[PDB]
Amino acid sequence: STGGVKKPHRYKC
Amino acid sequence: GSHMSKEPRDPDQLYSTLKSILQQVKSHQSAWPFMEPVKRTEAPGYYEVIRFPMDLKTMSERLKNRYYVSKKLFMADLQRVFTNCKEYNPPESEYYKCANILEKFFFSKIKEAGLIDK
Repeated sequence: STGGVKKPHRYKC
Repeated sequence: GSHMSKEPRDPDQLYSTLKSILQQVKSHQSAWPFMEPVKRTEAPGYYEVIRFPMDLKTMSERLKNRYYVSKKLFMADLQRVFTNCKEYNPPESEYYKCANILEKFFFSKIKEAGLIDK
């Protein structure tokens, strides 16, 4: 239950 | 003429006061995206999007050094992890909400510790 990645977001492409 | 406030203020009372808040907000189920700083690239454009990427470890980093000579350092920075999480991340991702959420639990921890004041 521990995420490793940073769920690549898109706020400032 | 007052003495009911629990506001730490001092750099030591805060240091470890916050050492607990932090320890808590960080031990928070919504603190894993902040528990420690991202890979700088885990987060694509992280440092670009996040003018100031702060985490609970980074928080605790300061904490360790007793850097939090003010719950505001502590507030701002921990708030810097939530806000940066709220900044870049989408309220759909795991972290973003975890930011608001943590920021909320954390709020109960700072509040409790006479922190929040700004």
